Amino acid sequence: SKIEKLSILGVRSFGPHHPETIAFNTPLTLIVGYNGSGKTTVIECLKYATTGELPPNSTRNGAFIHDPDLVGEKEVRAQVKLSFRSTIGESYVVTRNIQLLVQRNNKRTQKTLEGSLLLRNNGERTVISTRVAELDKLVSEKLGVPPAILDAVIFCHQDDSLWPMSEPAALKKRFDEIFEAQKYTKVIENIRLLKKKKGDELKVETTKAAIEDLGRGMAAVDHAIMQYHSKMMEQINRTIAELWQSTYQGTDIDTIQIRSDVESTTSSDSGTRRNYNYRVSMVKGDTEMDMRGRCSAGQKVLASIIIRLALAESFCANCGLIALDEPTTNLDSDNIRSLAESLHGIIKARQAQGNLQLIVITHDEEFLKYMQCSDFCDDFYRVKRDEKQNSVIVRESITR
Amino acid sequence: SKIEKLSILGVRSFGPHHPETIAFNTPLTLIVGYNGSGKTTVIECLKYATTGELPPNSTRNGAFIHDPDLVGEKEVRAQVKLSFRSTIGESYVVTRNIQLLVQRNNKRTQKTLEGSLLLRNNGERTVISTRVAELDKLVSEKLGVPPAILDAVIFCHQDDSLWPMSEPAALKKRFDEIFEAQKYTKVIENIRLLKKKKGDELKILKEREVQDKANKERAEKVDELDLKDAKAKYKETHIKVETTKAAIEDLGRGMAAVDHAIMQYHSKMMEQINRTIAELWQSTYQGTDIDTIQIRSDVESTTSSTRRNYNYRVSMVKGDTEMDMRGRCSAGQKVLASIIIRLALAESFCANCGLIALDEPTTNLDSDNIRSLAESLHGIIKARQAQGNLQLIVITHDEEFLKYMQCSDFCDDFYRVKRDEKQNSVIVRESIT
Amino acid sequence: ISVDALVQEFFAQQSLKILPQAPFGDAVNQFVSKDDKHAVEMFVMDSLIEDFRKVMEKNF
Amino acid sequence: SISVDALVQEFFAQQSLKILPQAPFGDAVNQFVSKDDKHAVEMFVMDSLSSQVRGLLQLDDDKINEGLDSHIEDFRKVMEKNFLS
Ligand SMILES: Nc1ncnc2c1ncn2[C@@H]1O[C@H](COP(=O)(O)OP(=O)(O)OP(O)(O)=S)[C@@H](O)[C@H]1O
Ligand SMILES: Nc1ncnc2c1ncn2[C@@H]1O[C@H](COP(=O)(O)OP(=O)(O)OP(O)(O)=S)[C@@H](O)[C@H]1O
Ligand SMILES: [Mg+2]
Ligand SMILES: [Mg+2]
Repeated sequence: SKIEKLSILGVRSFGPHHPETIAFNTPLTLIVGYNGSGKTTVIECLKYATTGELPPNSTRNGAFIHDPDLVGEKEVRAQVKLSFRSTIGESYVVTRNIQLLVQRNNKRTQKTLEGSLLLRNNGERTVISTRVAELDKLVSEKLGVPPAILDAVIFCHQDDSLWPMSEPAALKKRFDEIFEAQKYTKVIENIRLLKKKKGDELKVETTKAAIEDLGRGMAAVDHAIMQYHSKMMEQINRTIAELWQSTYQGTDIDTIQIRSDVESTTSSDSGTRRNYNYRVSMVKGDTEMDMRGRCSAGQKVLASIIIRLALAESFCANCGLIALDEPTTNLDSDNIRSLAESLHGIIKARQAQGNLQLIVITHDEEFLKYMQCSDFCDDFYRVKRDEKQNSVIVRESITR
Repeated sequence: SKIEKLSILGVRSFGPHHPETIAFNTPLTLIVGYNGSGKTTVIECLKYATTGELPPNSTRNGAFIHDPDLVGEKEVRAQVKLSFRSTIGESYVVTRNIQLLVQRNNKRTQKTLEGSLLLRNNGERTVISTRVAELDKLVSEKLGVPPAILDAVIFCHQDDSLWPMSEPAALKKRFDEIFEAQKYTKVIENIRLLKKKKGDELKILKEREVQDKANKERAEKVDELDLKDAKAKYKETHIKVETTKAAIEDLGRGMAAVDHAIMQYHSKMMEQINRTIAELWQSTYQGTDIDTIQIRSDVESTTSSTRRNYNYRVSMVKGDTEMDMRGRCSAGQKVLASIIIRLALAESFCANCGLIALDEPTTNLDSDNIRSLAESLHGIIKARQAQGNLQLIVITHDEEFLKYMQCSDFCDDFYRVKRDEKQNSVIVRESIT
Repeated sequence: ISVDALVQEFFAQQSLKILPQAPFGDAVNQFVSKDDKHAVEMFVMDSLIEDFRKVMEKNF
Repeated sequence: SISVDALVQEFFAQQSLKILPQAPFGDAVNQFVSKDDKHAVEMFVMDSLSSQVRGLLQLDDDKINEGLDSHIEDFRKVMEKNFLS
């Protein structure tokens, strides 16, 4: 599953009259620019096409949209084109267009105009959906990636990049989303009710047969969920431990682990119901202590990135897609180099498979350098502001 | 005036057996360390010492305090001493002690011990207060800095350093705190009740008066003692009646006086603040996206059987457009603008002591903005140095920023906060060549 | 690593004897993702002996 | 170097009050907002009125009839002077 190309028009600092396109390299795309160039803007657009989600804090007032006032319009339209490839390797395109309308008294209305997903095959293209709700579900399905982690992990907003360090309630909400816990609980409750429904209605061999099957099915779901959760947790935690050890300079903290806590409900009729409470914990020497309220800024950023990487590896289908917006935030000289080296290692280990797409956004010189030449990258993208103060996308060959 | 010295014991990454002391230089103090060294902790202790407020999210499980479990004790105690001197220039010390106890349970309980504020004059120390609530007010008054602004801008927490970019609601609460808007509304209502009570009493005494007037004239006609008593009653009532009418005119003007002074105070501050932000944004921000940044403030009045309601917003302007920054600003832009706004806020709002602490100002800033920010700060150092009204504190781990700042300014020293063999935070002074 | 892979693994030991296990697994995944509410029950309603169950699996 | 308390004084100098001393009025509102104490302003007013009414009761009849406002005007200026001392 690859993303090939993205075209942006009329969003943020980007003009509404000439579109800008970025082509995603394998396995690393580097985007560099000065403050306010329009780099983060790209991930937002990448996030929107795949999830149908606008960034937090930009949902209304047409904040997302290039402001009408600069150009003498009453209307601005922003379109996001993402051309991507399926898990199977069929070629798809998804486009999203949104309208921002200005009324008198300075009031504005924002609306989703139309969404289309077409398929690129042979010489002919076929439209699968013009319905937005279908789009979001399908693209998650087509990419082989659950919708929840696309939002949470693959395309995390620079503003939300620290979520693995939020308070226990919010952290629990995010993990439950990722695990699809609610839907599985609903399907199990659903089958039992259906079982009892048929029981009331109650050829004989078929009935005794159905009861054996139903008990088996419910037990499987109940057992598979627990096993799935426990399995996923452990591999994730191992990935986290490894990365933190390789990466984190400084001797204050030995390792970092996500701890998951259960509330168990016991029923003969309903099987078992499980509630999960999540917390991230440090370990120094023999001691384990909860990070929240106890960790440094550099530790916060680094731990959050590592949790995101581990989550992506374990949860997502083994397609190496992740986007990192300014990973070097609040990190010292040693830790920056270490992250770069860890990243480079991750690229080399996972490259052989052949499908890794890593996007790194930065304005930092030391970090940029370690990644830049050694990696097989033949190109990178710079984002500048033109004289009309619109953002332009420039492709630079490192060769010259 | 100036903060002189801070002693930390058992706080955060600091060991519970030996204190670590920092001497705050004038006019620039530089603190450097690797990630998690314990730099920001120093600023946290400064806020705790002056405000009695612990860092956000460190309210429970004794997160602020050195973990009991780490040292092989069941209890740890933290002491923070801050030696500072007032505007008048006598030196005070405030000590705060907090103990963390481990329960024979999963839970841990945190409690605040005794705190003393003592005064050093001549050869002796005298206790000004041993009561905590008294301490917070006293430290703010002696420093000449309001408690809220001390909390909001001087020792702004790294985690909360971007607050001027917050949603409109949160922004409004922070400004209302800084401006003491609510206390002023309260005093105005107090005056009104006093006016209305006197108004009612006025009516009763007025009517009593003309009844007593009739009696005094009745008596003039007859003429003895009884007459004299009536005359005295009239005098006492007529006097009180006039006194009250005078009181209502006075209370109403005083009502108007405060309301006017507040609105005039608020407006003039904003204007002063806004001018500083502009001066700084022009000097500092590389990039052509924005020429200047200004805070816009709006007032609404509500009717009751009187209230000024304020809403604040931070705005962008390039090429005549007025744009709200919320939801529309870059990460680097957020960092720089917030720094500029805090610097402005202190300069205009605070009693003019050059006190501000900046924790990793370089967050998310590119090379040019870094170079630029250092240069502005250095400029501020050169102008304000001669007077002797500046203490600037910088926390950083950035080598580029470090270089532009450190050598030229009157600092022969800076502080490195590193971890010892036992992994406790130590504060070491590095002598510059 | 999958969630219905564990569902299927569960039915390795003991066959659910009068429904084909493999069609059920896709059915529950279809039921939870394709979210048709009746189908799984309907699938069972149509399902109407060890040999016949084996045939059910082969046909799928 | 400007403040609310200084701004209330200038307003009063523009529109002077007749029976209430102006310095203590501004100190009282400062005490209420700074020393947080709610009844400082009421205690002040009540005192000022009681002092005024006492002096007025002492006054002779010929003086009282002709003018009363002039005497409260005098006492308030004395109060301001006492405050300065
Ligand atoms: N709705 C909008 N209308 C017009 N301009 C906007 C809008 N939203 C953002 N901008 C501008 O576009 C920029 C934001 O783009 P970003 O993607 O955040 O830039 P950036 O490359 O991320 O900068 P950083 O993160 O500080 S390195 C700012 O400089 C704003 O001036
Ligand atoms: N309750 C606690 N007991 C013991 N150690 C703690 C406790 N809480 C935090 N720590 C540690 O103490 C250190 C505190 O460092 P800080 O001063 O907040 O960070 P820092 O020096 O600013 O690092 P930056 O900002 O990323 S350069 C961290 O390394 C924490 O792991
Ligand atoms: Mg950004
Ligand atoms: Mg810090």
